[PDB]
Amino acid sequence: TPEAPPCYMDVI
Amino acid sequence: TPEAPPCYMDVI
Amino acid sequence: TPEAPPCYMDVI
Amino acid sequence: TPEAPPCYMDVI
Amino acid sequence: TPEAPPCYMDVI
Amino acid sequence: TPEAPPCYMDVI
Amino acid sequence: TPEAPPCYMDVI
Amino acid sequence: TPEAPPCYMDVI
Amino acid sequence: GPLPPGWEKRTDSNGRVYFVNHNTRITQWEDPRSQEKPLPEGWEMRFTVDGIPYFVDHNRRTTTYIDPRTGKSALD
Amino acid sequence: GPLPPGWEKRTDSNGRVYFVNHNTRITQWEDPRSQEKPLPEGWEMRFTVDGIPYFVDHNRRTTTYIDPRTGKSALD
Amino acid sequence: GPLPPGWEKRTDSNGRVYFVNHNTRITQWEDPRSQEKPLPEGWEMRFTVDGIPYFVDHNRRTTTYIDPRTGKSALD
Amino acid sequence: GPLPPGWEKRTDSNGRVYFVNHNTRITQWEDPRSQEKPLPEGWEMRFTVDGIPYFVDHNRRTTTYIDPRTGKSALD
Repeated sequence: TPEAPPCYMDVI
Repeated sequence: TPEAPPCYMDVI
Repeated sequence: TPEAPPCYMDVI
Repeated sequence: TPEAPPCYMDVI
Repeated sequence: TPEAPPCYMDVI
Repeated sequence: TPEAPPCYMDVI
Repeated sequence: TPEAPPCYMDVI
Repeated sequence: TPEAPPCYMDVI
Repeated sequence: GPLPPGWEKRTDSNGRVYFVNHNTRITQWEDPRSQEKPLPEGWEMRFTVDGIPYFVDHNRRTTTYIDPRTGKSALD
Repeated sequence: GPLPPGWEKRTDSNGRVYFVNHNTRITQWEDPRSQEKPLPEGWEMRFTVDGIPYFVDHNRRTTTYIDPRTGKSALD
Repeated sequence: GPLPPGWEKRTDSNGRVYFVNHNTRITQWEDPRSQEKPLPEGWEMRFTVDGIPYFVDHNRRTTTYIDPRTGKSALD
Repeated sequence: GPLPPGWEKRTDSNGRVYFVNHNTRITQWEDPRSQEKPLPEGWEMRFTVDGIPYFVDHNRRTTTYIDPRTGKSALD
């Protein structure tokens, strides 16, 4: 994990 | 070609 | 103030 | 004879 | 007319 | 202070 | 019987 | 690692 | 609530209230407890499935819950 | 809630969960979100009229809302 | 010198070294000890008589030695 | 050097100089740049092969370069 947001390569 | 660094969750 | 507690010389 | 330092609120 | 806030050193 | 830089109204 | 937690370097 | 000191179980 | 650590509320000669950050030695008109301001160049805001903001840094190609404008986590 | 900044939950070889603070490079068994521990020598705890804890440092002859054991304010 | 608190050097599957900031949960290719990057909008850099950089914030109309890009003092 | 962030030097009514930490709202007689004081209960100091101090916490059974009295690294 809850501490880390979605990963860059998964969103962009 | 640029490359994103490894995802925090994949790595950690 | 609300940021500072009672002063040392007032309590001791 | 020891002396307390000035109170935060008296000073600030 | 905008006004700058007071200088740290003038104030403090 | 030596902790504070020149004031905004003195430089701009 | 108490146990120390894992060493930072063994773990990380 | 240089960031971590000797481990507890190695020194104690 | 209380001012954040290092901050003081003061009054000037004309009776105007302003705020001082002794960590950076700035002063400012706005209360730091209040709370446009653009994200820095190369950054964007997105929302998780739960509606929580997070920050995309296209410079480094990374993501964080920590708002680069404030240093505060979107989760706090 | 989330772990505080710099902390990680790990699992060891026997499957035991422990916590790592990368700011200090310690590890510990207890979750840092949970949460004896005596105050340091010369300190005492008192309560305001409102029931808020504060900390009396008899060494320096001063007072603070910031718990010297944790660095956290009694007001937060 | 040592990595700053909260940072770790790691190696990926291809053997490439990268850096992790557990305070923000980012990763990045560059060593944080090394170290374009523009100042945020409305800011400028100036130098004191002694050649020390400081930062002018035209948004708030204030000045500081603390670089808003890094949170580090120009005096340290 | 400069005072650490959040600290101010003041003068009292009798002309005595003292120090204020706006992060904790304490005041104290000693300059914070100068810098017993015992380690907290259960801690000991040791030295590496290189003569660098580090701190052994027998409560948690861990070690760190960060002095629990100050929050400063023995490596800085």
